[PDB]
Amino acid sequence: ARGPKKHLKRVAAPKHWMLDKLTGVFAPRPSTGPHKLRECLPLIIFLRNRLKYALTGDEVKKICMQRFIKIDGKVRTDITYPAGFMDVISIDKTGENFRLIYDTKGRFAVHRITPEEAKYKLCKVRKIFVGTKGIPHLVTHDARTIRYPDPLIKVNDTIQIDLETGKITDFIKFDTGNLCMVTGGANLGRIGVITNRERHPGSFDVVHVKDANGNSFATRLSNIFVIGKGNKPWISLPRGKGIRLTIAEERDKRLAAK
Amino acid sequence: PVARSWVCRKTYVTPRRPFEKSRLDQELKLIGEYGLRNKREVWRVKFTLAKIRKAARELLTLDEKDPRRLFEGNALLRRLVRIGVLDEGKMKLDYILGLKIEDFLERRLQTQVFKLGLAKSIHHARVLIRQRHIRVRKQVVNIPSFIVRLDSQKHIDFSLRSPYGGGRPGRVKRKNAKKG
Amino acid sequence: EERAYDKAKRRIEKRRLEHSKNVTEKDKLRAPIICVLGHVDTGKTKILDKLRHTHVQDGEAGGITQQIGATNVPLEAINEQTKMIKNFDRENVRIPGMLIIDTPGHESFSNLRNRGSSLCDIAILVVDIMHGLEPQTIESINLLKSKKCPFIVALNKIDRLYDWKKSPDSDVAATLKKQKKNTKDEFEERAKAIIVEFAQQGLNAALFYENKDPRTFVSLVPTSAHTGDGMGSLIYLLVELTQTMLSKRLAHCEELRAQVMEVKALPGMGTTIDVILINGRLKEGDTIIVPGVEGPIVTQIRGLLTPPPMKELRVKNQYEKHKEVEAAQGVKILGKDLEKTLAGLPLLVAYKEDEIPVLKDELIHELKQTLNAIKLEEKGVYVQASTLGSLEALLEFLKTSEVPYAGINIGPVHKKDVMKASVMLEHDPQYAVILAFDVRIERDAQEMADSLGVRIFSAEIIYHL
Amino acid sequence: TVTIRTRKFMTNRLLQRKQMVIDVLHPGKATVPKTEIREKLAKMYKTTPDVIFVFGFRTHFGGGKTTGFGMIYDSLDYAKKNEPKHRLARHGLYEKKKTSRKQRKERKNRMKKVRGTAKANVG
RNA sequence: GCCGGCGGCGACGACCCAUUCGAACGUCUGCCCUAUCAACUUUCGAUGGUAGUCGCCGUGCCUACCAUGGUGACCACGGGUGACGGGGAAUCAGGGUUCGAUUCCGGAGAGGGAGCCUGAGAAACGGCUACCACAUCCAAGGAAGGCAGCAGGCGCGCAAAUUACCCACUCCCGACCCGGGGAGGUAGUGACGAAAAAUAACAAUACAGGACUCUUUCGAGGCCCUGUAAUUGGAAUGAGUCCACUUUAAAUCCUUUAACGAGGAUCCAUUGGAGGGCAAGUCUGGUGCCAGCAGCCGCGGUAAUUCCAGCUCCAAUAGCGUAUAUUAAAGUUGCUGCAGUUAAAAAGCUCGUAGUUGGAUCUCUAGCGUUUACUUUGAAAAAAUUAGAGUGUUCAAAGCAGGCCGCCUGGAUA
RNA sequence: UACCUGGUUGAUCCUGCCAGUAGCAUAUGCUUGUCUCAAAGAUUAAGCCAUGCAUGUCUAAGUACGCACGGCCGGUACAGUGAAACUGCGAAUGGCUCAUUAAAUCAGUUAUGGUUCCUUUGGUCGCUCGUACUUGGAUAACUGUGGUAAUUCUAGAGCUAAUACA
Ligand SMILES: Nc1nc2c(ncn2[C@@H]2O[C@H](COP(=O)(O)OP(=O)(O)NP(=O)(O)O)[C@@H](O)[C@H]2O)c(=O)[nH]1
Repeated sequence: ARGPKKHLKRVAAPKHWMLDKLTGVFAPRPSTGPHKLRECLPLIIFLRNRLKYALTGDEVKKICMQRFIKIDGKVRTDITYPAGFMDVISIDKTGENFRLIYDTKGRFAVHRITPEEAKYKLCKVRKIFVGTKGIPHLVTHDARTIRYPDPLIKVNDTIQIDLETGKITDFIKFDTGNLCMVTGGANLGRIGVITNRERHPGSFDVVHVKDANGNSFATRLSNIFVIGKGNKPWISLPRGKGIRLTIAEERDKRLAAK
Repeated sequence: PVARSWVCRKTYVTPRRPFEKSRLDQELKLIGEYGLRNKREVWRVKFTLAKIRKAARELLTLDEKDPRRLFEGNALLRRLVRIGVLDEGKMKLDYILGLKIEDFLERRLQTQVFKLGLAKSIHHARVLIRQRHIRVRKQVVNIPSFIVRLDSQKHIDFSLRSPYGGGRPGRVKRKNAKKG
Repeated sequence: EERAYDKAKRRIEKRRLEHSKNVTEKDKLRAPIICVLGHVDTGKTKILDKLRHTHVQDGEAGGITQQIGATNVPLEAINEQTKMIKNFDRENVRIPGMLIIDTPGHESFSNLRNRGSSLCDIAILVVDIMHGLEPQTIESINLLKSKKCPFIVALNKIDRLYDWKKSPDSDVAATLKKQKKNTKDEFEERAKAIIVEFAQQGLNAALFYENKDPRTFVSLVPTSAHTGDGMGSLIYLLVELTQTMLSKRLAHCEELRAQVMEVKALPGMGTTIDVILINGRLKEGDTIIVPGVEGPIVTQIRGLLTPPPMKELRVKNQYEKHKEVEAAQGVKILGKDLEKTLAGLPLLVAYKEDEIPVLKDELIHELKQTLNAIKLEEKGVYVQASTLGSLEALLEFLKTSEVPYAGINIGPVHKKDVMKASVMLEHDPQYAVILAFDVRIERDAQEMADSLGVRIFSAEIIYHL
Repeated sequence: TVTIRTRKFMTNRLLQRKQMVIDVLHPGKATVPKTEIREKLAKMYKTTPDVIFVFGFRTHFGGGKTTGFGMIYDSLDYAKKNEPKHRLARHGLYEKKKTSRKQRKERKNRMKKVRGTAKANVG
């Protein structure tokens, strides 16, 4: 069609939001921002559907327009603003801080953090370039362009940024025997340790990840995010420890709890 | 575009040959025994049984160590133990094929209301249920085709409001009491 | 069922008794239905255009008119033309207001086969000096005498002498008395002739300001066609006559006396009915039982359309939408399946009183001389007309000329109509024709007619047809 | 003989609300009107019945229970601000103007056809 | 505010880089019928080369000068399509056949073509300019057109609803918590179709009724059944009528619940059959190879098991006929899986290119090993749909919810 | 549920089709008590349309000398609500329909190292060596005179704004 699309049909929305069929015809339609439309989360969904604070669409803008909600220590009134992976949502009214981490089954989970941990965030560097009198530059997965990076930071490494400033505190290299998390494909939300990468020139690089419970799986390089140094994570994990336990013991656990 | 679902399903299959003695008899025996309204209700239970049997048959063909067969098999058997057409002893997938229409028609609320001695005939039970006299747990049901769960069996009581149970005279008794 | 039917009849009886015992009296009367008849080219219309002050008269594609319509003049216009000469009763409260209905006059289709839908409270008869009395004028006064209603007679061509001092918008008495004596003597001689020519036809006529005693007397009002002298005197005599005579009959009561007057086929509206809404507060989205050719039709009103005041049902005007409407006006109604309907019959409006039937054999007595005489069983010619009135006119011509007719329709010609003319062609080659009066021929119909052996007679002036 | 229970509560500081799921037990009588639910809930939480708002009551089949949504505001000012107009109009704190969509959209399309201050004059 | 200057918190802007939403050009593989279409394209660009022009860029996109190429029985080119393409639908052993205008994705066009302004984005039509076809007003000078948006009307036909109410929900747009939205929501019409489910149940009387016990039979009972009783009896009740709520933007429907409401419970169950296929009458009137029935075989010509009726019975049942496209039956399109001596069928005969098929045999040093097909594993692959886990919608078709006395959950999986 | 049955003969066994049987869709007939869910001018004509409505928009924050309102305080440029108009943005989304279209559309897979991109979100914005304590002209709105039978037609005259135009 002519020009860009403005709407989004409800059934055409990405599955990990878990919008039901009958509520309406349209969906939230995440607006342009740091994270991709397919792999983000509108605040209207997070507030209304996940935290169960707002009932209707009006209550969400009535919350947001009173400027009670910050994303990465910055006030956002846009109810369809895309907050994606590693983004820290802060409610300073009720003093509640959330980090958006994918759960085992492959969706953003309502994972609370201490206010002391809502100071920094981890970020995967997309590229590294230099320009105009050679001040080198870095670009990350949440589109934060940072000047004068540490020259030890190469492409596909992770960096820890203080949210109040815009400067790198510490960084993790992408090497063998490092804790990573999958952010795309069948294995989305699984945490594990790198074993090796198999470089395919002129094509996608494939990496092999071993889980804590002896489960080994492969994934594309683009869908990898280093979260810890060695085996120890630099952030809190969700309810489960990123362990994909199968339907058999899912049933056994559920029936055991009953 | 409208915010409506069009997910609707047929619950009965008509017979291939419309007029056939031996068959018509067998269906009329089932109606007569369990006071069913019409032959749709017999075909409904045949269709549901057939689908359970087809699920069991297509599970058997997979190998005995397959995770999918194990999980699906256990879930099917659990549900058929839950509804009360099997027991813990006979809880093998092979035995699913050895069920029949009688086993499923026994679990109708109409049948159980008759078998527990609330009603004094198979025809009386269907009326009594439909008239809002019967209730399971604390829920007043008026659905003859309510398939009763094994654990939910031990309490089918008269709905408290009911004249028969609750203790409130109806139109006939009220009218006879006023003209008495 | 029968008990619902019985109580339905009894609640109908209650309602009409309430609508009889309601009966509001003490002034606030109903607008009279002023009828206008003539011969052929006398001046029965265009005098109405002069009353309402409309510039478009000649836009008829012919000197003759072929439909019924009500101009709907409302008090401001009466007061405006009254203040010009100012006779009596400045800002009269007692006047309902005027409603003039135009009738087409002609030798052929016997003056609209009239049957002028009766309801001619004040009938205006153009005499038109120049030519004297006419055969349609004598048969019209015979019709006016048949059902005893009060009617008056107006002259048109008084200025057409060559010597008349044309002083427009002034008193007839004054303008006549301001001429030479020999012309007055000529006018009083031809007046005497007209008075004798009415006297012999069981009337008693005279010149509108002598006695007058209009109980027995009839008023000869001299009017000018082009200039408009007498138009004041006309409307004065009309309101006077209606005030004096029609004091009790014109009560604003609450019965249901809506009458089906004309049927029309308009583009993007379906088949519309023109009704003279006289008594009954009928509502938008309320059921009506319209009397049809092939039995009665239950019709649901989509809405009420009215033309602007001082404008006719002549040319497609900006018809204003009205949700509801009081009982003193002539309005256009449209709904679903108004295809076959009869003209000059009363219209029953029904609320939700579970279907109130059977009022048709009590209407259809000796008025069966209409479209119903259709011989589908036999062969015949196909006929189409703009309005129903024109269709009746064509059928009674065919009846007089002795030709059978198979199918009839209202609106423009289509490929099904030429196919009905084609399915006739097998039987009698001569009879396979379509008589289309003042309707738009379609390209597909015309090319299908030319491809087959089917001729179509298209004509706006009925003489040509 | 009516018993009020509350199911899922929440202290919504973000909208200055206490929002909850109302469970009404009324075995013999009809569905209890909203005003009695309001005052009994107001009595239960020790607040004015003016600052209480309840809706969406669906009486179960058999007629023993009715489930609905309730919310109590910290003060009537926050209630006046945050609560939608339709739920004020039921309490009688808000008035709607008696004009149809047809009328206002008609007058709009007439108002288009004149330029200048005469737009206000066309009425 | 701080000792005449120096400042904190925003909002509009902004050359350029990154990003998000895209968009546009491409790469590889895949489509229905037709040989009564066998060669096509290249004058006027067809295939490629060099140089430019134009374009947001790559490029015969276009111009100039050269080369003579490019595609094709592995079906080009041409013609047809009651052809928009997919996700899917119906049917179904396994294989298949048929449909897919239609709610999600992509494409296209606003009566037919063509040209363009503005803008980041249009060759826009609820923007403009011209022509072609239709057509509105008119003082005859000129003016104004676009429902394949929602209603509605005409036409066409076997074939399809209201000129309704509201931005409250789902979302979109704007300087914007505040405005607007026939997107959309809610009613009305609705036997397209799908799920649940009334039209009675029980008790007491007599059977030249049945079974079980006694007597060899006759004839004996609160052991269990029975109906074509308008016999007898109170008990139960939804359909309707109609308070009050609840529901809702406001209403409606449903659920809830006062009052009324069952003895031909006349508060009445229909649509098709009763020779065979195929479940049900060689019963009685009527007609007399006339009238008609009959999908097929056949029935009717004076005792009609079949016609028109009465009575009775059968079938499915709030539904059941009839017509027509299509699927299984059809192993009557055959790959699985059919035929060709006589039932329809092997060319009169041989050669022969393309096509298909083709005899044994051979036991790793950051680059390899002779390269594939085959087979097993891995990542990638939109939801909805389909299969299928969990969950008492009062059950079910559904829905994605829910459950416990502020809490513990789910929204799997294939 | 991997299914068959009548019909060529005096009878038989075949080949073979016609007929029956069930499902699904469009129409249509007769019938129609309760309740939930629910398709619906596609086929023929992408044929033609009266009428009404479907795209508009303001925050403390671009331009307020409309008394349209009342309010201070009266020597306070501008208290405020705010019609109108200039300016900014949107109107290229949505909705409808299936005429066209046969390596085209489209689907799965890859490429832009060969390109543009409003907006959002980051980066950048005294890095340049050469009246400023704020420069210039107009035009709407408004007032006043008009023309044409006619349209959301507009000419002439008098003032005045900028985040418009310089
Ligand atoms: N001076 C004058 N003009 C006249 C007279 N009668 C008719 N006219 C004029 O003649 C012309 C045509 O007459 P018209 O009014 O159409 O006659 P009609 O009898 O009303 N015709 P219709 O049958 O249509 O009703 C008009 O211009 C009309 O004014 C008359 O007597 N005198």
